Amino acid sequence: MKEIKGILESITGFSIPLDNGEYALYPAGRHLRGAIGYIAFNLDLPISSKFLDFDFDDIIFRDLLPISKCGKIFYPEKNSNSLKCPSCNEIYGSSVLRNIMARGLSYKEVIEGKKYRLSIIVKDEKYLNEMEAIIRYILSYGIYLGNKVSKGYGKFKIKEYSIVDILVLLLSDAIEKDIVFSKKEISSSKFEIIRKRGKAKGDFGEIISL
RNA sequence: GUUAAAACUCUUCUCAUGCUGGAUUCGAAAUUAGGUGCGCUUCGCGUUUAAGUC
Repeated sequence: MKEIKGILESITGFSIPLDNGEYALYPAGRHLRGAIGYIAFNLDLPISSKFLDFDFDDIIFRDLLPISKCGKIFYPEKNSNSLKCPSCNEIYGSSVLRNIMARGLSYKEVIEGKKYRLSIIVKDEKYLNEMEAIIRYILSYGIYLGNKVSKGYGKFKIKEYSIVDILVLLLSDAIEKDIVFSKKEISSSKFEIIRKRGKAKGDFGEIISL
């Protein structure tokens, strides 16, 4: 199940609403899966159909946790959204969230130029082959995660990526917190905000050991 | 195949008001309207009257 680990760089700042006034310091892998499925359907590819069901564990999309300055990745706090990396502290917190208003449009947004980790593990090898093609599309062109994406909010650019085979605390929340998503298909324009109750972090279902 | 898309941080408002390139310094220092040229040329103070007289 060789994987691909890369460094996402925010050329433009992002914003992602977690509802009830909540916002995220880092983008979730659900957005990476959504954008990758959109450009796979733009490529008119087989992987698009694999993405089209919104239920395909063939490739596991991990969350785009921020790569720390000296630490590897910021680890979640118990019963909190604060992110702390092991090497030093670098508490991402709510500092990157800044309130903004746009001709009456009030909302919040994240500082660009902070690094983000990426890891997509493709079990099937043919899935890996289409993964390296759509990952070359992520490498040369850009990846877009968040809301007001078409305005440009959420531009992401790969710097350092290696296709490395991948060899407990839940790094990402696993389906009680409500990680809400939607399958907004191009043909099936039905928008389904599914509020999956699940265990939060600090304790794309994935876990990270010590 | 992102709680997504769907929304231009937009409209109004002149770097403007005061302050003179002004002050000081003479176009004068040197040079003679000088050099050449005869107021010359033509025209006789002539004409008239006895030193008479007793």
